[PDB]
Amino acid sequence: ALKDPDVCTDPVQLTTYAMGVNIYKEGQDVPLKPDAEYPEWLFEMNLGPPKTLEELDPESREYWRRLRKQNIWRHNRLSKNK
Amino acid sequence: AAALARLGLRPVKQVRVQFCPFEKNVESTRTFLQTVSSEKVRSTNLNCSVIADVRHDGSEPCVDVLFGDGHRLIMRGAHLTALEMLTAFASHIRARDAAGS
Amino acid sequence: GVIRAIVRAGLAMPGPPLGPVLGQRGVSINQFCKEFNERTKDIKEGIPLPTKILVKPDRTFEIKIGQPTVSYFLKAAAGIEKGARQTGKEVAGLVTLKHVYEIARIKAQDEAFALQDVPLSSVVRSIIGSARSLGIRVVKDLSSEELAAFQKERAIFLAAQKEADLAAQEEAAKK
Amino acid sequence: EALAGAPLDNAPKEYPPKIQQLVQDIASLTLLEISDLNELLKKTLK
Amino acid sequence: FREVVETQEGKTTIIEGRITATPKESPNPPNPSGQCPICRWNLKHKYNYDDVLLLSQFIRPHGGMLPRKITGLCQEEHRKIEECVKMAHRAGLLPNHRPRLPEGVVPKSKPQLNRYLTRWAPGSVKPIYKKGPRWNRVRMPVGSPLLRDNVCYSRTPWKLYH
Amino acid sequence: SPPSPPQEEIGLIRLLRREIAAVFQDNRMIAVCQNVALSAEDKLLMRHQLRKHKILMKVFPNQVLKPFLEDSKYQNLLPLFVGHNMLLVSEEPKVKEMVRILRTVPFLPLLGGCIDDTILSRQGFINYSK
Amino acid sequence: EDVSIPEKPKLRFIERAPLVNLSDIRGPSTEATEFTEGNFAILALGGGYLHWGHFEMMRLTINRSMDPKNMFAIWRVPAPFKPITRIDHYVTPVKAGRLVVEMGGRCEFEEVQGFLDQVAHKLPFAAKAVSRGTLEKMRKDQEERERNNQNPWTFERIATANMLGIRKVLSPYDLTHKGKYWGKFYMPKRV
RNA sequence: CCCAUAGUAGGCCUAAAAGCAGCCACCAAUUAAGAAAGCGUUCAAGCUCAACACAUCCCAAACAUAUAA
Ligand code: FES
Repeated sequence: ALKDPDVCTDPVQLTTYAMGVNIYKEGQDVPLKPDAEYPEWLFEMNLGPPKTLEELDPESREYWRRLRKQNIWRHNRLSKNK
Repeated sequence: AAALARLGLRPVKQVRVQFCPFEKNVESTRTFLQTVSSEKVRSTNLNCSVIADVRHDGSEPCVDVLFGDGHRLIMRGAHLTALEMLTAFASHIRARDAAGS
Repeated sequence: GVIRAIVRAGLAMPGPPLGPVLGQRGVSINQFCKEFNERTKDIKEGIPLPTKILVKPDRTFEIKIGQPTVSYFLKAAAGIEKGARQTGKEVAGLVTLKHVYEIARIKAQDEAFALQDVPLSSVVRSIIGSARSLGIRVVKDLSSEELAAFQKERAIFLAAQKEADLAAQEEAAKK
Repeated sequence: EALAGAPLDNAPKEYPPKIQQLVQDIASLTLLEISDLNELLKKTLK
Repeated sequence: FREVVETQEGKTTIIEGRITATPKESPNPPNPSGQCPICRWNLKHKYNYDDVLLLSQFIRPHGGMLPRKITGLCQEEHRKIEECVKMAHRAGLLPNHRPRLPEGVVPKSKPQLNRYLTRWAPGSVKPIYKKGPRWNRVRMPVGSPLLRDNVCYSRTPWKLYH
Repeated sequence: SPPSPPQEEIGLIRLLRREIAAVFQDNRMIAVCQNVALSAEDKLLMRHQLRKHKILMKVFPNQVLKPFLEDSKYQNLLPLFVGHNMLLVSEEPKVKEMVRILRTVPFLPLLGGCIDDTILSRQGFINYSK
Repeated sequence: EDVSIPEKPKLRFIERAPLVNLSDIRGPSTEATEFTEGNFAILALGGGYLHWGHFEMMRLTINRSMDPKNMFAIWRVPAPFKPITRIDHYVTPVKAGRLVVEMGGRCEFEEVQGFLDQVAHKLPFAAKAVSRGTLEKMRKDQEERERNNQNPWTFERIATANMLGIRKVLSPYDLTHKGKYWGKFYMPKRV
């Protein structure tokens, strides 16, 4: 079975030094650079629940991808019988 | 692709599918190319190959097939449907396969 | 065919689960663990690494290594050792957006993204969806103080849930 | 307003109308005039 | 009309199609509004199984039916003509629209039972050994129900069961 | 039959048309190929090599492209598209890099390439590579 | 998502006997003809008594086939009250045009029709699964047939005027039924 | 008809649950492809679909086509 090493839990260290970010034994956790250096879009990423069709712009690729997923779901529900 | 894939290009040696894409009457030949170029149809005989060349001289699309014991078969796509070429082609190779073994 | 089974770095085992899989193919088993353990030597022993095996009909095998799963990155990035039992109702961990971006950076170097050939923005957009599955909430400006109280309560709550699980284990032994 | 048809590979090369018109004008111009023109063109390249 | 050919010469076979002129539709249909050929010519409900001149136009040289898309017939008329062609064949009205006989087959003479308005293929039908009582009598179908709407020039409607 | 009112264009249809209005703008050269029969694993490596050569392989329905070509200046592009089609785009003209990879797959034919805002046949495209 | 499932989605159990009349199954139903908080239902097209045995069959089938979260079912039939002496057993009379069972929730008629229609064929009387749109089309279609009927002679006109002394061979109830209902059996095609 | 790449084998549990004993989720890459609608697995895999592109012995005889009386 798969075994994972225990993660040391210090609040300051975890934020500054993520163990997961570093995968090699020789390397060390990657520190976080100032916020300004990081891309602005990172801060604009959506953290909320999946947007409904009304929220999404109608003429947008995501809107019709969401519409397509919903339509396939509708077929799934009908196909449940067989 | 499915139909031919069941048969397999065993007794064939090479194919030729010359067509001028600009010409309107090349639709049938290109559809024929898809079937023969199908991985399922081709994989059957890695040794066997296919030529699908492309030109812009205005020549009518032509399909020429190379075999071993069987004589070469040439089909002109301009006045042939893709299904008729495939079914007639499959019949020819089947007879050649019987002759070989 | 092709076999893609996640294997911990340097912990490849001839026995199950990957063991019997190789036996059916007929490819050498010991050779895999030998080459794999020697190829992931630098990587920490125990890192979830998706591995793809290119098996020819001749049974010749060419191993393929990828970047670790997103779960491992996010988990440690918060300090959490085990994800949440329930999603949306409890928060497993607290990671900044930076942490999601840092994982996206090193995670975009894998084979999957090369094929997916998407931009940097999409990379993060796909890791925020995994963190939610784990329960890990992302906050623009998390603070050490907030992190300390949140993690401490979760750890104690996880111990309480572990105690409930332990009680169920006793019932399972009874039945 | 519409792109011209691709020439056949066998067919001789076809040249845009503008290119053909320019060739005729160069011959009429004197070498001394051409020499003055040539000097300005070289500077633009570098 | 496209006739595929094949010529084996010089140890090679060439397959090519030949486009030939076809029979043009008669000019000025009486009712140009009609969607399909039958209504366009005021022929709806006005043709029977023995109108070979009308039915022959919608069948292949070997007696097979032509697709609806190619002919343009509406689904209702397509099924009517399809049944009429079946009865026309079974009655011997179309003796030149049969598959060509190759060299292998031998000319043979077998019982030629004259029949007409045959709804079912002779082989499939089974004898009516028990007719049954008068209130529940097993009848013998004659003609087709699809032609029940045909123009009737008599005070008695067609009997479809005998 | 009563003529039906014209069907409204789906938003996806507009999105596909909007994408086309950027392909030519973004990538100077767009190439058309027809053989999609190639296996997925070979296809994946083909795109991966294209990325190594800064080229992108994408497939779009001709249902929307065909009307656009009739309206766009490249009307002569329309005949090439038939059945299954795919597009290769690269802002920088990596013509030689593309051609040498296509040569490795005989059953995959390059119908034509629209480069430098000019419809060029495959035979002429080779000369351009040199 | 707007629809809300009650705390008890699956159909509740029906008592075999009450805790404590051939006309009952004859004619059009005057109650339970309209959907209540449910789009789909099983429409009774005939008149027959329902003993507990049927209730257990319908409840078992509907419950297992239906998904609790997706949809809910509400009983429209009361408990068996009529005494049948061979009391040997208790039954529930259902008149024609009555909705025996109703199905409402996050589902479509095609999804619902499958199990509802299957249960319907078991009922001792003719029944067909119906939906709001379907049932309204059924009633709207019936009204269209009456208005556009080309026959100048109708059962109601002949029966009400007693033309040909027809009332000698007809029941008094036929004046209200108008020939659509013959005993327990109901004839939909009749105008 | 066509064809179904993949994060990843989602988390949690499950000896085992890899779309698919269950639970919780049902987010996402691609122009597109349901954490999955079936079938199928010890679990996998495999196979389709939704997507992309394209009880002596039957019982009148008969009859379809001449203006309902
Ligand atoms: S549509 Fe008029 S007869 Fe076919």
